[PDB]
Amino acid sequence: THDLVYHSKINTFVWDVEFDIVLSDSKELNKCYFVKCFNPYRINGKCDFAVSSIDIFSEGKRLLIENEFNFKITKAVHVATSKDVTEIVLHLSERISSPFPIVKEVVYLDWSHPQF
Amino acid sequence: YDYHFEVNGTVVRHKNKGFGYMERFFELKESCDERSKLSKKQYERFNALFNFFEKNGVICMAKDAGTLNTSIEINSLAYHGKYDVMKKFIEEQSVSIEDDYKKAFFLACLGRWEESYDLYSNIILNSINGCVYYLSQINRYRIYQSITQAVTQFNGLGRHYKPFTDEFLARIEREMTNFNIDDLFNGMPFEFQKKYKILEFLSDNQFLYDDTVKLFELTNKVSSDIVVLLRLYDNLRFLYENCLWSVSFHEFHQYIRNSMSLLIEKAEYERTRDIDELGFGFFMEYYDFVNISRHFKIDDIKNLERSCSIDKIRFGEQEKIEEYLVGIAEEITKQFSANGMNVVFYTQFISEAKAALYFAKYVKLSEEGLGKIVKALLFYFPERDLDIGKRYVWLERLTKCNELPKSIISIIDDFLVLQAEKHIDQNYSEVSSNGLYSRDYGALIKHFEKNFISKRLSEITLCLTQDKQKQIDFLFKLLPLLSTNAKSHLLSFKSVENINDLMNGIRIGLIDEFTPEHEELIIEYLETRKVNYIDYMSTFGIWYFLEEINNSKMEEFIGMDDQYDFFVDPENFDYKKFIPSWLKNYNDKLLGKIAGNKHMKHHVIEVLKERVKNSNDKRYLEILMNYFI
Amino acid sequence: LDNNVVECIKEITESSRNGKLVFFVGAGVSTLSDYPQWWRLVDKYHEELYGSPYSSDEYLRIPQIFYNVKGEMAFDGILKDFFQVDKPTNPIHDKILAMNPAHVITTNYDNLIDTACWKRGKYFSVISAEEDVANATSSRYLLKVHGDFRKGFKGENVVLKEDDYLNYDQNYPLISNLMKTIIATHTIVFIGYGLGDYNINMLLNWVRKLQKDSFHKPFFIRTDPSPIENETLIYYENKGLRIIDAASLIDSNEYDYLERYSAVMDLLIESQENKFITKDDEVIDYIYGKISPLFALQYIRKIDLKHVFEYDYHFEVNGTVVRHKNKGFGYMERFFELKESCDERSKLSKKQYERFNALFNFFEKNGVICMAKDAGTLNTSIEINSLAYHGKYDVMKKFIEEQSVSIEDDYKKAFFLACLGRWEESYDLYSNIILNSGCVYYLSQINRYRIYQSITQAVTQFNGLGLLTFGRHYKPFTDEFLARIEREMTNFNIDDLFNGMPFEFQKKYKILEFLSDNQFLYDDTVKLFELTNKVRSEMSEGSYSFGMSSDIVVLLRLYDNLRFLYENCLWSVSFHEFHQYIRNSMSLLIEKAEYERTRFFMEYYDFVNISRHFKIDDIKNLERS
Repeated sequence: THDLVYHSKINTFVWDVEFDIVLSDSKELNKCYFVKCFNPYRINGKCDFAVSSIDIFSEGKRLLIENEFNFKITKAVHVATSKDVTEIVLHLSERISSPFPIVKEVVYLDWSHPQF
Repeated sequence: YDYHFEVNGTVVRHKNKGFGYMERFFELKESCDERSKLSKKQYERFNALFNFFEKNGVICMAKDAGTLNTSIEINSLAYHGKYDVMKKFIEEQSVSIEDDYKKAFFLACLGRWEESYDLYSNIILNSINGCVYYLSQINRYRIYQSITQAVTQFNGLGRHYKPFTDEFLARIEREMTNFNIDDLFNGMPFEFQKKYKILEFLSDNQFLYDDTVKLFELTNKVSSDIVVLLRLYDNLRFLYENCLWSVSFHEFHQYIRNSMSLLIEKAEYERTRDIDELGFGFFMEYYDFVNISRHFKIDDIKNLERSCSIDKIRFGEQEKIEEYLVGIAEEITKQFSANGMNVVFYTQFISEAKAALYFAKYVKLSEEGLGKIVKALLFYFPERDLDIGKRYVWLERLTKCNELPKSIISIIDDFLVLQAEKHIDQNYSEVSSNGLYSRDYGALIKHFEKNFISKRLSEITLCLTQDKQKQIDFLFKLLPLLSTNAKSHLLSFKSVENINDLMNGIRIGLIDEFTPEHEELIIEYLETRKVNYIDYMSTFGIWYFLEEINNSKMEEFIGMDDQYDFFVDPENFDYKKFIPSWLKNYNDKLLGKIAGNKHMKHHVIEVLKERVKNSNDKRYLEILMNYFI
Repeated sequence: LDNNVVECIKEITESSRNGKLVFFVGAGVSTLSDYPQWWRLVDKYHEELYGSPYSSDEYLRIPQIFYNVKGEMAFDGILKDFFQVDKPTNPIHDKILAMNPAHVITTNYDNLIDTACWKRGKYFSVISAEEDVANATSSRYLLKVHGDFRKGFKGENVVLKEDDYLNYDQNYPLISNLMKTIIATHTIVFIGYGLGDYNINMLLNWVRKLQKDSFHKPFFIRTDPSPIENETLIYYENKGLRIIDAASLIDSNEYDYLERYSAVMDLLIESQENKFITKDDEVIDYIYGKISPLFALQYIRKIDLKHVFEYDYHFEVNGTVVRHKNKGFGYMERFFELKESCDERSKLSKKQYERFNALFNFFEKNGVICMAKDAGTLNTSIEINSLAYHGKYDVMKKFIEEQSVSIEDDYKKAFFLACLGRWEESYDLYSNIILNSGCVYYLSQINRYRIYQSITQAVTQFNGLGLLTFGRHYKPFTDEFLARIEREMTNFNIDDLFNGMPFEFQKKYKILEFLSDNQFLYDDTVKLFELTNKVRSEMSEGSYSFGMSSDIVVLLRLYDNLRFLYENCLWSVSFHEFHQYIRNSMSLLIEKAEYERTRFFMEYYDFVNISRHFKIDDIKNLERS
């Protein structure tokens, strides 16, 4: 946990790890991660409430979430050091109490906005 | 060291105990009567001296200094990015060996490093004052270093490119084997080492250590700024007008970065100190814009933007900056619309083009120049450097000083139709590093027009069938741009049967108004969750609080999700269950609506105050300060 | 190869690195470029003198007879029609040039070496006539001892006939004197000669007249098809020659002279980067040769150690070494392997064991631990062993009152006098140290120039603003002292102080060159600006990193400077730029500590740094932020 970074603008953790997870439909995914984009100035519609948009990437290609994405992490693996970090992932997820506590990378779209 | 020559052009007696020849020269210059006293040879020598001193910006002594005008003016095609003119100059036949030195520099600046090395070798052959010979040796060593580093980087890096043939690499490795740049100056004729001592620093590994250490004066908190800026201009003019390739090296780029960043930070510090004391400085011009574009990375510009208020920095010579940006756009088009891609040139040029188009946010651009820049950015900027999201960010930055005209809206519409055409293929998927996709361009168009209907996308939609699914779920995110007929045709390809389809429709913008059947579906899901009690709950609560739902039969499910109970009825919520991190997930609209509720406002104000006092969190502080939630 | 051959290679390459290598190029190198040999000219002279076609003396006598009989005009005509040709330059010419010789002496009257120098980009003052010696435009000579045809293809411009060789000393006194001086003052390698050449034996005869050991033995690249006989080798090596035989090194055909020359030349060139390190004793010897001069200095900045080893390694401020540009043997890795393994220490020689112990002490006291891959939990407490740093004013006064037992005591006393404001006494003591002193001499020169600058600035302030500031015009320095120090320092140039030094100092103490200017602060300044930008960007986005802090380098480099400048008693501690550097480093550290507090603690050293290097406004800015 030496490259683990806590981003506090949106209370998440940037960690270079992959997740093997199972949803509520028994579907299995391997070597998947998440990328969060903090967009406070995004041009929202009437029904958008989140300040961040999250994209799930498995095997280097993103997923189109058509079903409910309620999922449980079965095995989290740190890429740099192949040591299993699943227990730390669940600990942080229980502590953080935010959607997708651990994220591969956080993109900040505030400073590059014309309204910044 | 007989005199100091200051960056403003004033001379000061420093260390000569003999005659004041500089003062006498200036006295001769000011008044013509004593000029006739000189001999004819002395008269023409004085004329040459006067031309040299006025060309180098040396006016008079400090004691006689008056209204001193210090305007930077670099006579270099390489500095101004006149790539077409540089190519024309290289195409021409070089009359002199000094034209060959300029040609070799221009070849280096255009990425043609093999030709530049060959020309420098030829100049070294034909050059034995011997000042071009020494400069050619310096620049050939520099270009050999550049070639070596580029070969290393290309071996390290998205497609394997071989710009330099291995025979050329071996030839230059053998030619420059055991070549000592340090021994170069000492091996020159003893007259050269006397007349051209000032050139010896060009053989050093580092030559900007002094200028960098004097940058600490900009970090003092107790003019230095003018001295630093004029010193930077002096270095730039010397390295570019004299066609020295070390101007492209990381040391010089880092020096320019450090000096400009510290100057802007210092100006910001003076502005804030004055505001603190006076209760209500750096004025950027064409040369500063070009320096930042050429030498700053995007991360460096982002550090500048977060550290200081660049919007409080007014920009001058905006017609010159617009010409620079239009030239950058034209070169982007030439490099990528055609097959003119030079990989060596591309590596150095793409960073400057990116930085220039990023910094163009602060520049007012004419409609035609904005059209050129926007078209080049949207269509001819390579996707390996600027993906769909990054290119959208760059484009949207251009609306800060130029509210979207009709021509730019048409260009973005052309881009959207091209993206839709790319979605004929089922395999094609947009790759974005920012999470921003083609939907964001249409969102921007509708933001700046509110009534724009794109005819070509409507035509594409009306031609759509059920087979090419990719086009339907692409154009669904672009629904506001379509016409009524196109909207009706598209809406037939999706169903809202179950609650998951409803969530998909809201997320992709399929439906923006909640019908009673959607409310019934939401209630069905809520009843199922309540029954199975012994992710969408917060979303439904937020929708009810945002007046997106007026069903009023939701209070049955209070007590399962804390956020849902908080949003459905703020008055009856117990705020020991409130999690402050919730406020970090809401956007501007939701936070503002929470602030204006007249309920739960004081509870969340106390929560934000506790978070600010306990943790000194900048996000919580700015949330509490902006919306006063 | 053979051990003595490897020693010859080492000597030649060391001389090439030092710029003291001179190449003596003979007719063999020109012959490989197909330049007409002299036996054809003698054949033509015999054809004109007699019916149809020699001894060693005949090669000179037959042209002499042709001259004396047929005329200088006929001799001129034959020379012109034989030697007016264009021939390419050998790869051997380029190899000789790539060896970077200080001078190229040659008996060749062709311009093949000239053409090679012009093509490769080397500027040599071509001295082929007597008048060229005084008119040479540089200190690097292409000395054609037998003339050439630059003026014209005339027999008077060259040494060809018998009479030319008999009257050579009379006709070429300046050229012969210059050649012998270059031989005496440089390392000479003979290439293109047959070990029986007239010039070789004349030079060996002159060498006989010299003192027993007053000269260095010239090297002789022998490229004859057959290996040298042992008796011939002993005879010529006892005459002052060190022979490297091309035939012994590699096997080739009798007429294949190009490969014989190229074997030795490429073996010399490829050995330029080679350090010839195989055993642990060689590793210890090389590292000791690099490090032992630094034993004079109390402390060495770890960022300076990359210059000691010529960028072979990165020496990080945490004490870890990393491969940077060392394509040869890893001597630092081997040294650390010897350090960790006690058994392999005993394998070292008797001298090498003590050398390794000295190296171990130097590296341990300088905080150099291991390589990056073997790094464990690295924690180095900062301790600056200086009385001046700790403000021990009474102790420095008592130490000054004591009698000096060495010149290092005098150097420390001069620094302490500078730190106590006794700048006149400090300047006088630095002058005395300069008289009696070359590390201490150079450092005293730097510190005396710095203290003279301090005196000048203080006098300017006292005369201009001291009277107003103090209410009384203070005169700490008498006009006599000011005039004397101005006279001593009027022509002193700090920039050329390092250059005007023995070459052994400029090589052993390359890292001390940075103390002449603010170049010694350049790397730390650049790193500080970079890390300041990085840290402030991290705080702006609100991210917290778990693990090693990003500012630790800023701290470590900081204490790398204070320890270096104070323990080595350098007046640069008083520099305004150094104070700004320390102030910025400490300000960044305190800002980062405050940022992580609400998510480093102030010690004695941090308190002293803030007190010494911060103005009150800087402290107030920190208190505000």
